[PDB]
Amino acid sequence: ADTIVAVELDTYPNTDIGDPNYQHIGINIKSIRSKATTRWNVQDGKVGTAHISYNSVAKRLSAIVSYPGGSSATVSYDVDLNNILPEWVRVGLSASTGVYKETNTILSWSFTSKLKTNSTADAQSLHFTFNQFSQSPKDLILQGDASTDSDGNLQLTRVSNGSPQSNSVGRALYYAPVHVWDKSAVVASFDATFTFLIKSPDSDPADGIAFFIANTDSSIPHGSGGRLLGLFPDAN
Amino acid sequence: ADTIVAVELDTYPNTDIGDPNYQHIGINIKSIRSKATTRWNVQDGKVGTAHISYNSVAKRLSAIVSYPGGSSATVSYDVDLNNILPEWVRVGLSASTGVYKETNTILSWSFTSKLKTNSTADAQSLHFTFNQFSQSPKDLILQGDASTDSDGNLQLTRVSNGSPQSNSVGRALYYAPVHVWDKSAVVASFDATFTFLIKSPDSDPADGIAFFIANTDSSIPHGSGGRLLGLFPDAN
Amino acid sequence: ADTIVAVELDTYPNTDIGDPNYQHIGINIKSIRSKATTRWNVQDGKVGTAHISYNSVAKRLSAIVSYPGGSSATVSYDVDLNNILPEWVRVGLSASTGVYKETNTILSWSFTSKLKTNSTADAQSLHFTFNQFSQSPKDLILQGDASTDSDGNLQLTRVSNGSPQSNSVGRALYYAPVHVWDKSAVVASFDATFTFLIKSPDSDPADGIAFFIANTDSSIPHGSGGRLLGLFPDAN
Amino acid sequence: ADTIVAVELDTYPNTDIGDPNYQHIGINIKSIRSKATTRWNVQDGKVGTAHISYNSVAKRLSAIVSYPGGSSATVSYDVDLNNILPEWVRVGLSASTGVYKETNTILSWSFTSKLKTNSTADAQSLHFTFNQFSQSPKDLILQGDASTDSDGNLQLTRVSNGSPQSNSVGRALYYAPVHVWDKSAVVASFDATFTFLIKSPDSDPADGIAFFIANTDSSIPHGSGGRLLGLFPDAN
Ligand SMILES: OC[C@H]1O[C@H](Oc2c[nH]c3ccc(Br)c(Cl)c23)[C@@H](O)[C@@H](O)[C@@H]1O
Ligand SMILES: OC[C@H]1O[C@H](Oc2c[nH]c3ccc(Br)c(Cl)c23)[C@@H](O)[C@@H](O)[C@@H]1O
Ligand SMILES: OC[C@H]1O[C@H](Oc2c[nH]c3ccc(Br)c(Cl)c23)[C@@H](O)[C@@H](O)[C@@H]1O
Ligand SMILES: OC[C@H]1O[C@H](Oc2c[nH]c3ccc(Br)c(Cl)c23)[C@@H](O)[C@@H](O)[C@@H]1O
Ligand SMILES: [Ca+2]
Ligand SMILES: [Ca+2]
Ligand SMILES: [Ca+2]
Ligand SMILES: [Ca+2]
Ligand SMILES: [Mn+2]
Ligand SMILES: [Mn+2]
Ligand SMILES: [Mn+2]
Ligand SMILES: [Mn+2]
Repeated sequence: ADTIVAVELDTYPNTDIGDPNYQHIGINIKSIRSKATTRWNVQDGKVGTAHISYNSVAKRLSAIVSYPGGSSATVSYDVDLNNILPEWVRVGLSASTGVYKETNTILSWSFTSKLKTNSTADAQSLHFTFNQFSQSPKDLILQGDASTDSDGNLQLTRVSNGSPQSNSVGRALYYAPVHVWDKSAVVASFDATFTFLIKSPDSDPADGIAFFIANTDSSIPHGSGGRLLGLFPDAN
Repeated sequence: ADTIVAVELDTYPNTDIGDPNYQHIGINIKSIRSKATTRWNVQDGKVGTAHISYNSVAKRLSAIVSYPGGSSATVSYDVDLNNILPEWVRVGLSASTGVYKETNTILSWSFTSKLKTNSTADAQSLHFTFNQFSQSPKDLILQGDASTDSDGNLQLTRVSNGSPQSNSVGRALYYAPVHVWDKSAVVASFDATFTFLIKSPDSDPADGIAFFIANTDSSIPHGSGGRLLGLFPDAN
Repeated sequence: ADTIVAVELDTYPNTDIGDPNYQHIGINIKSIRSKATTRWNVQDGKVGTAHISYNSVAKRLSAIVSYPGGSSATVSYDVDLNNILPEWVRVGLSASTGVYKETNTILSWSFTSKLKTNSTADAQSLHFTFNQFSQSPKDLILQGDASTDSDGNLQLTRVSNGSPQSNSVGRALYYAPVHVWDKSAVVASFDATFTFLIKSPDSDPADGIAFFIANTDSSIPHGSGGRLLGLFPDAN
Repeated sequence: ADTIVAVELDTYPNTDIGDPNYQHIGINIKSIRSKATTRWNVQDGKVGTAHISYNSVAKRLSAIVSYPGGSSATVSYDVDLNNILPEWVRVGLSASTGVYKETNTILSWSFTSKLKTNSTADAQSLHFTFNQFSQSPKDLILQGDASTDSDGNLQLTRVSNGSPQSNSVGRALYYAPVHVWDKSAVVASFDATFTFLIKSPDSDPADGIAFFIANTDSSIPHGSGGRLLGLFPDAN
């Protein structure tokens, strides 16, 4: 199975697999059962912004999600990612729906990775930004139902004509491998931002959006729909 | 008195004011008596590199100092800087000598600050880099004995002709105020790197180099030589 | 007198001092009488975006101004700025009104400068961004009528209560000097972006907004209102 | 055949295919017969640094190559690349040897691309840096004889044990496609830097190093050794 480090924006409480009894932001380490969560309140149809950062000295993955004029929700978790992830990863977003549904629209996405080795190189770095998406994005690996629409949004899950579809899954990974640790490595860091638009006609949205880091050859696991956010093959 | 948040590379153990019994990297919050330290071994006359990062969600100031081919020393400390620092600060380096002495040469320095407010601006940012210093650096506030030499090094303490001088103090602050928190602020971060060259003809070097963040109008306090690193007026 | 290199977004044709018979973007070298212009059509009350870039090998200052869904206006001019500007400059925006008037609102501003010397340093660099302005921006030198309003816009000229005022002048310079050439310099570059909002209740707006680079101690010259854009003391 | 825009650092004069009678930096547009060149003097065994920049408003590709303490060689050429290149490209370095030989060692490489569309997005961007190369660089497409050595240099052509080999060709492309123009595009830019080490035991080195931009699926053309720099299938 894949190796997954993820930040989930979780729109639908699944109490049987560890979700708290409310919508929440979470830190996922090799499991859908978040290691930490914070209460977060979806604002139907508004543009949200998520920020994720980490560095290998501090060893603390943090995430914060906000809406305009509104107070934010943040979460943190002490973790040494370099003992978890492989040296080379891909990064991405995913989203899913189940019996309940929502738009999982990404409006923009940026990422930065830095590796600083002893000698004293500013040793290797990657920064990408998208503030909209090309109708045919050649630098994105599109998985499952993910596509870009003609407003240049990235629609991670199916929408037929304003209307989000149930039991949909989709993921976009940046085309280049990222080098996240090395043998002669002194400090590695990353920071990602994405803005997103979650809308539902139902009183209850599902299932969420996640930012995630995985083995380079990660693909959507079998059985990963709805609650498992296209990240995991099961709920362990 | 000034408000000081600093990372010290401390070359000389002052056991009467809290230094551990070895050279050490430290985190200083409003006091010379570090809140956290880690053993570090000065390599006389080699080029060292220090990295410092922080963000306001994770709330963990970390620092790591390394030399080429060598293992590093890191330190961390959980702190909410936004409850400590003012909204606007300056950033800088300082150094001092006392009865013992060393070159406090900076070879390069970069800094990044980011403030992200709710609305969803990438709201305000500053990045500067120097990989050498102009003989007359108009974007640096030079304090005390700080000057740039004709190899374009920043000599924070006095050197007359290869030879570091005792009881010297010096500081360089970047000319622009940095905006580190706001009312509508969601996350603030910074990262600094500097490379430095500490040399002594004595068996024992003193006193150290620090990176620091202070009120914009911070200046060298009276009585801040030697052990107090040009950061503090006393040892409380 | 000051040394001025500027890109003007010129809203009002002054045919007696060289303006073409239409609103226009221009390149100004030590004179209000642009060295090059291109036709540009103000869209009353829309948000515009201007981009300016230069590097010292290519020796070609270019500028382009656009509005959403609309085609842009670009201009270029072959110039060696390093033989014109001093080694250290400040950068800024200015704006003016005269008998005719407009809002000269800046919504955001970013700038980048890079100097690469032979040895092979990435030798010195500055990047700043603002996507809104602090009610009390300590890293901006505010001149004349320039102020930030409570939406965090930078109002370069006077507006009393929705309404732009006639015979107003204002400028904002970034607080730090920029190092634009050196003796051992191989290539120097800069790029600036700003977004702006020009509105008038009159059929005819005046006078314009400019991005500009000047001696560090540049201030608004006497007699520089209206057509001279707060850049020049006269029209030579 | 491939579509090639390249900057060549050309170590060996081939007078029968248009080379001037000296080592030279050149701008190549769809042909090995440079559109512009400047005299450049290889310094055997020193570390050189090359800078390349372009933007689509100015429409002027420029390049400059320097060695430490030394004066540089620059070249420029007025070209609209967006009418030449496809919307999506890859970028890379290549090098070759023939009957004469040299090390074609890259010590570091960085690239930046920016696309700014009307609406007013900072619309899409890529920045990568390498200051050394991983023994197994998963984010580089290695072609022909290109490999990384155990000092973490990128050896574009064969070296067996200090000694550069004759009739060798090699190329490294960054793994991700770059988006260089769009339909709603206002301005596109890029800047690349690389540092390199060319050494020969012969009195006469050959053949050179190039930075290049090509269709995403570009590979080494048949018959492109020696003088054609691994860029072209012939000399037209
Ligand atoms: O989209 C929300 C949820 O929908 C499904 O679970 C159900 C939520 N309400 C139900 C009602 C009936 C049945 Br059968 C099911 Cl599986 C469900 C499943 O797809 C869950 O994974 C998902 O989290
Ligand atoms: O530079 C090292 C140290 O030198 C001075 O302290 C002394 C170290 N050895 C001594 C021996 C005698 C006397 Br008096 C003094 Cl003050 C000292 C003081 O300046 C200290 O602040 C400094 O840390
Ligand atoms: O704001 C537009 C213009 O207004 C003034 O010029 C006039 C434009 N129409 C006029 C009508 C009468 C008189 Br008096 C004047 Cl000075 C003007 C002057 O302030 C000009 O500098 C400015 O460009
Ligand atoms: O490496 C330098 C040059 O070597 C070859 O050309 C020759 C240079 N001197 C020669 C002498 C004899 C013969 Br046969 C040849 Cl092909 C050559 C060819 O490989 C050229 O493409 C290359 O530019
Ligand atoms: Ca859930
Ligand atoms: Ca001490
Ligand atoms: Ca005018
Ligand atoms: Ca040749
Ligand atoms: Mn959950
Ligand atoms: Mn100490
Ligand atoms: Mn004009
Ligand atoms: Mn040639």
